[PDB]
Amino acid sequence: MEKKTIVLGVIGSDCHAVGNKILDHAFTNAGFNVVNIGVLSPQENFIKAAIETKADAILVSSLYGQGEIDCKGLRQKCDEAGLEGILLYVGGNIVVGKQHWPDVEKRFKDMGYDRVYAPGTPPEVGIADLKKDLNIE
Amino acid sequence: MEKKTIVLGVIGSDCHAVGNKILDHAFTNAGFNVVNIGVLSPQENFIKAAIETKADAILVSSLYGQGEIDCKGLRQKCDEAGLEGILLYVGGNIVVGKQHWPDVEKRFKDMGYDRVYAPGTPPEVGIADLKKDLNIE
Amino acid sequence: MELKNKKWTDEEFHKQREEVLQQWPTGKEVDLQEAVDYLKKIPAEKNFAEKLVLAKKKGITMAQPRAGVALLDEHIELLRYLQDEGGADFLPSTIDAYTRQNRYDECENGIKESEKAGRSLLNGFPGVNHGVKGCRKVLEAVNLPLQARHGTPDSRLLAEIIHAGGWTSNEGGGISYNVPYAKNVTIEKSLLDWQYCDRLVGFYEEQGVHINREPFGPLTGTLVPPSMSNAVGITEALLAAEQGVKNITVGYGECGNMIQDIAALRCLEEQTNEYLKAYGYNDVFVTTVFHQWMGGFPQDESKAFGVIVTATTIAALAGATKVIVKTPHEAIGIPTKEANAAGIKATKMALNMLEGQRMPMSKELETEMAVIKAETKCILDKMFELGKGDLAIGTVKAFETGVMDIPFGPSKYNAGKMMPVRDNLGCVRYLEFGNVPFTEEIKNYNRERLQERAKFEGRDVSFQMVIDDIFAVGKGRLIGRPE
Amino acid sequence: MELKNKKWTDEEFHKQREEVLQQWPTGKEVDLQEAVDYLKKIPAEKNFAEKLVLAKKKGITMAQPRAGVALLDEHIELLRYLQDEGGADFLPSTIDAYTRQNRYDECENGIKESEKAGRSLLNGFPGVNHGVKGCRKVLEAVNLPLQARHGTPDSRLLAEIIHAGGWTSNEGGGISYNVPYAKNVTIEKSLLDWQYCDRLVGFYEEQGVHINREPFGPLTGTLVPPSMSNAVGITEALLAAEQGVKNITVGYGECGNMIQDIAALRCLEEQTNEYLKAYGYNDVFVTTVFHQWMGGFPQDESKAFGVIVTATTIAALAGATKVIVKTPHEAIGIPTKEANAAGIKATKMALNMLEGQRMPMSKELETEMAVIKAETKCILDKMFELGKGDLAIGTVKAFETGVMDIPFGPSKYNAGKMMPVRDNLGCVRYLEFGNVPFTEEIKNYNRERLQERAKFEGRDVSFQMVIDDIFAVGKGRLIGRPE
Ligand code: B12
Ligand code: B12
Ligand SMILES: CCC[C@H]1O[C@@H](n2cnc3c(N)ncnc32)[C@H](O)[C@@H]1O
Ligand SMILES: CCC[C@H]1O[C@@H](n2cnc3c(N)ncnc32)[C@H](O)[C@@H]1O
Repeated sequence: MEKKTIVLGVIGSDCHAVGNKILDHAFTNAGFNVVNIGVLSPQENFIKAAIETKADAILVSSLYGQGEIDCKGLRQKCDEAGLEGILLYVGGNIVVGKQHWPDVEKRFKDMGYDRVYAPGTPPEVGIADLKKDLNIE
Repeated sequence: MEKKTIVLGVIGSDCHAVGNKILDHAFTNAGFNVVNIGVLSPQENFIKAAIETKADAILVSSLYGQGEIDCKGLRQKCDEAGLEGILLYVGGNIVVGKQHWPDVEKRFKDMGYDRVYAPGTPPEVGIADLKKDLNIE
Repeated sequence: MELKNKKWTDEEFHKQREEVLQQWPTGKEVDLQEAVDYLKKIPAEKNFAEKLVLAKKKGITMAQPRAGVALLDEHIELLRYLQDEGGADFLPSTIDAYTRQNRYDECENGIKESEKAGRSLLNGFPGVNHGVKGCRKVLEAVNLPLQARHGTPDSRLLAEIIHAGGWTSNEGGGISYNVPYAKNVTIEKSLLDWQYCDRLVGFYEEQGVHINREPFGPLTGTLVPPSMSNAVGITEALLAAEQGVKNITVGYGECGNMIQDIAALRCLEEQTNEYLKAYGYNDVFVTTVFHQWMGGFPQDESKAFGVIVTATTIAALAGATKVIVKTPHEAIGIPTKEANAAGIKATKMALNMLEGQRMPMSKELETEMAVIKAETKCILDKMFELGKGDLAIGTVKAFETGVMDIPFGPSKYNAGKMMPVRDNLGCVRYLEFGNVPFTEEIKNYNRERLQERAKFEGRDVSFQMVIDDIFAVGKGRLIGRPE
Repeated sequence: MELKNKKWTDEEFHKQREEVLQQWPTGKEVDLQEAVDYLKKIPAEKNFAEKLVLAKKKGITMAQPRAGVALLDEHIELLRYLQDEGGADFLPSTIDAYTRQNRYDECENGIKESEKAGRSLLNGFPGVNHGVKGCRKVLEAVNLPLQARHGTPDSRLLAEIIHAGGWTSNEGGGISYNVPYAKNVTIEKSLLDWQYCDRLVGFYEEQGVHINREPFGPLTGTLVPPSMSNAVGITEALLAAEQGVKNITVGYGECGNMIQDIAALRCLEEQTNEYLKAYGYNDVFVTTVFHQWMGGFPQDESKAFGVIVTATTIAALAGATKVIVKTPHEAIGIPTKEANAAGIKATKMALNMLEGQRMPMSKELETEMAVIKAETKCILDKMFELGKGDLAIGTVKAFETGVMDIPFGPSKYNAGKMMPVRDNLGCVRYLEFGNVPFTEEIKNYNRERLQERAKFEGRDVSFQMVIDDIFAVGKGRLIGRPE
């Protein structure tokens, strides 16, 4: 695959790190340049990294459930930072509790996320979606 | 004096016996004369025992699930044998599979059973119903 | 026919087969020459005996459910679901109770009523009515070995049909499929008719067709002491080997104390092999099956999973070749395909979470194993003596004199005098010995263990404890503590 | 403040309290005099320390769930359901992650949004925001002891509020509630702040109020070798006892091999007692808590029961005083009250099916115990060396030098050099040792055990095995086998 740069982090007050490690491993092996800002990252850290590294996509991981709060407004800030049209992915365990997935996906897409991933999403799904979206299959 | 007699058995091609022994125990301890015809008992065996002992009630136990077949027609055969109005109880695991209990209860009441019992019914429930129905409470 | 523990001659056996095959018109579909070629074409992956060998070799425990419904296509769809969605390692076909009592007329009526109702009014699969043709259609529709699981005192025709149907295991035995399953059948008669089922497998082995036989270890599923249960299984294993059976799975029903249960399964396997070799049966492949709790289940489905999976942990640590799956519908009725798959999935998850793990040896385990072997050997020794060296005659006389005595067996040929109960750690012990020929030392160990429970519960050991133990698991615990 | 393993003076502690109570307006509700009176009026059945004593005496394992939602009444209804319908023996209140990061402004916003949405947008109970008044309403609405369960580097104010609120246990420690739960907090700072939490309990004990403290054994819940986890727990116990804590539950997270998990829990308890007595803490009541599998869960709920109930069986046979309940929603999200109650019922069913049963001693168990004790003593010996006899200073330098190293810990103060992986029987071993101060003999045993897995799987032991092991249980098995 042709090289592209993504930003990868865990948003908000969320300290889960194992998935962040696997995702970095997986997206690196797939040929991506992963700018991994790590856990406990506010929205600004994603945007600052996206700017400095000219990222093609921001992968927001959110495991602890409060991402439904933390994730609101990221797109607007990306627009205001001059990152219009940047890819925004969100996955992990992004709402509190088991919920009806079509409702969750619409909730986060309406926040401005391009793709929304359910619990237990294999990184390979994200990699394939990103290749498609960046048209580098 | 009048010590009440019941016929107790397990109907049909059903061989389950532990419940029969417990029920014999408990109804005996409650003061009943228990005419225990045991397992693998065709309808005629309940009727013959009921005639020879002038039983006040027949307690049909059916655990193996094919009682929905085996239990049909007992009330009629009891009428034709001269035992009009005798108490007919049926309990155990009387239909095949977990089913909506009110539907099951009506189905067996529609066969002429006076009282119908769900899985796991304590003997003490049947004992109390039988004393009430026989007006010996 | 007179009862002797002696392999039937080819002529004797053939004479019986021609009688048996007339007991229902589907007997005409049984062609022994044709059936041998059919069995030999089944791939090894679908041969029960051969897959047991592979399980033993790899040191793994395989999960097998129970399952059966009146109608053929529904039964096939059921088994496929348990295979595909459940992940079963072996497939049953549970026979309905009318078949088990040889009432194929009532089977036929239940088929018709099941068609009309759109649901099974039979509690299993009427294999005799469906014939070789039906049983082969089940086998051809699945990708796993097939075993008939039932409870049939006279299984001769059923055995003919299901083996000619491609099912490469038959469960049962002259004791274990009589006393828990019958009332009026003499021990001599069920032993003779099971000699037939064993001799049919012996014929098939002589042609090079491998067929597993599984004595029904748990019996009445109701507090069966390990030494009484094991004596039955060793006996049925020996009586089968004499007729030519070569691949045998001896079974045991969970009592609930892990050390007792593991002791029980290891004693069963060790003394089965020891006895087989002592009596000259030197080419018999022995495996074990552990049955998850066969007593009353709790109605609550989460609690049911608690029983299912603790039971599986015991089976895995015991080194069981096979474990039989209970479902969360156990307390209520014949499980749906979903509740069965749920049980299989929980079981297999437990097995895979315990991969390769075994209970290591301990002084506690060594002690319980010595107790169980000594108890088992008292019973078997008396049987051989009663039979003047013949175990089948010794079995008839042992039931006549209460030497062998199965708790709560409906058989009128069962003395019903021995009474079991749990000790303070939940081990099933002998409360009343009846005529079980134990030494005074064996009896005194049983009493000493039970006295700890009296001391702990503040009440004398009694039949009330037995009643409490019978209800305890359904009420959410192993031991029937008071209050 | 300077960090030293020495009990804070009353004056130094009071100075800290006056600062801490200002960190949110609900701190004004903490009145130490009034709180002592309120705590002493709590019935013993609702005091966590005293019920733990009861559990030890009776030799039983108690089941405790985790649970917490944003709003007070919903939280109370939740806990009442787990008590009444679940049958819990202890109750949690799981604190939300904004509180754990001291972001009470975000707690408040989350509260309001949860009210607006009709469902909890917080992943727990915001105890600081609900104040002493709210935490007392929780205690007064339940009939079980209450414990704050969380993950908070700086828990000083939360501890004041929940203890004054009548919650008679606080979970955490300066290591276990930092490294798995933070990235930028120095080990020195978390130890100091957790000295405050221990010192508050020490103050309460000095007034005669008994309060349990529970170091968080499982850490990252990802393949933590028992000796590294036990070294943390023993350290946090020693640091708590120095500040006056008298009732301590040391915890361990399941790795999945039964012998290893039982060895670990026994070594943890034995060496915790040994070290406490060696350092002059002679009146500390030690209990154990076993955490059901803290790694990735399978999403299938039946498979989840397989994990929940095998885990419980290990806890019961280990003789754990407490077991923490996982639910069939573990892979998906915060459980509903019904899913939680389901896990509790399956757990307690398993416990009651195992009443009184304990893993007996074996050569295999004694060997694994000696391995763990030897490995743990290497780590602790070096910590005391690095601290020149001060365990708190030695902990800081241990993390600085990689002597103590927690797999996958997000803390930047964690070296991240030691790497764990399972051996061929599923025991978690050291794959890369980093600076963990093991003798060559101890390293050789780890390598020997790992090599058996390389032989069986046909591949070199590697980080790929670690990744396989990370995903294994979610995919249906303990060991990450190839394919
Ligand atoms: C191990 C674990 C812990 C460890 C974490 C150690 C650490 N620092 O990493 C410990 C015990 C410390 C922990 C703590 C807590 N945890 Co936790 N944790 C887990 C657990 C059991 C497994 C997570 C894991 O490591 N999986 C393995 C890795 C490889 O997978 P993963 O993390 O799921 O990520 C993969 C996929 O989701 C996907 N993916 C993830 N993000 C993205 C993004 C994109 C774009 C794509 C394409 C894919 C993708 O690919 C990843 C790689 O395979 C899960 C439950 C489960 N899954 O069984 C709960 C879980 C995540 N925890 C949970 C919670 C709530 C907590 C806490 C927040 C408690 C609280 N109320 O504060 C705390 C953390 C405090 C805080 N400040 O955030 C909840 C979330 C609830 C919800 N969303 O409704 C879960 C789901 C458990 C539950 N069912 O309640 N936890
Ligand atoms: C132990 C057991 C066995 C033993 C029985 C030993 C024996 N001979 O007694 C063995 C393993 C041999 C056995 C065999 C089979 N069993 Co069975 N057995 C059970 C089990 C596990 C417990 C039964 C028991 O003894 N309970 C304890 C006693 C004290 O209680 P009880 O029998 O349930 O009855 C009590 C209450 O129901 C009530 N009660 C009962 N009858 C009545 C009547 C009245 C009037 C009143 C007031 C109260 C009352 O009081 C009784 C005493 O407290 C149950 C499942 C469960 N309950 O968890 C399955 C169960 C009864 N078996 C079942 C089946 C199908 C079989 C077979 C028929 C298989 C087959 N397909 O042929 C065979 C029997 C063959 C035959 N010819 O009938 C099914 C029934 C399916 C259904 N109805 O939908 C059950 C429910 C299991 C299941 N969920 O699938 N079984
Ligand atoms: C009580 C008999 C022992 C076990 O035998 C199972 N059993 C009997 N018949 C069927 C069937 N037709 N389908 C699925 N399970 C069946 C019961 O559930 C019980 O656990
Ligand atoms: C991964 C965190 C460890 C455990 O912590 C439990 N957990 C965290 N927060 C809550 C909560 N608010 N309600 C019920 N359980 C909770 C998770 O289930 C997991 O098992």
